[PDB]
Amino acid sequence: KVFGRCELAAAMKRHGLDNYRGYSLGNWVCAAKFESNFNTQATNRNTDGSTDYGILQINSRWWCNDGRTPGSRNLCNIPCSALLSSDITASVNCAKKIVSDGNGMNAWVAWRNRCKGTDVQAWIRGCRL
Ligand SMILES: [Cl-]
Ligand SMILES: [Cl-]
Ligand code: NA
Ligand code: NA
Repeated sequence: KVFGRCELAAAMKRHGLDNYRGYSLGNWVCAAKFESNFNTQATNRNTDGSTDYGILQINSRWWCNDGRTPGSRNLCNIPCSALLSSDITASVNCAKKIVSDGNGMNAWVAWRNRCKGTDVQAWIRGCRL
């Protein structure tokens, strides 16, 4: 599924991400835009052999099991394919574990480079929330 901007904002709000660990909703929407272009089916392979999955591009070296990343942890205890669903619940629940691990949203390279320090409220402007 490819989400609309306000549709995703609303879905993330219902799932408890607005101000989760102090990150306002616009941060999560901005990160999704530049990680996946709001496409739940997005996958990208990394140089080390791991792969990133879903709307928030969660990596198989630490967070999920894809059966092909040797030595990986599955810290979210989920197959990586569950992260590609039109239902964002599994991605959101895993993202909450990631953002709580010490480095906040700096875990997402595109957030650090394209959202951090910008007017992220613009990503939810106009939405009925
Ligand atoms: Cl915001
Ligand atoms: Cl980047
Ligand atoms: Na929309
Ligand atoms: Na893994």
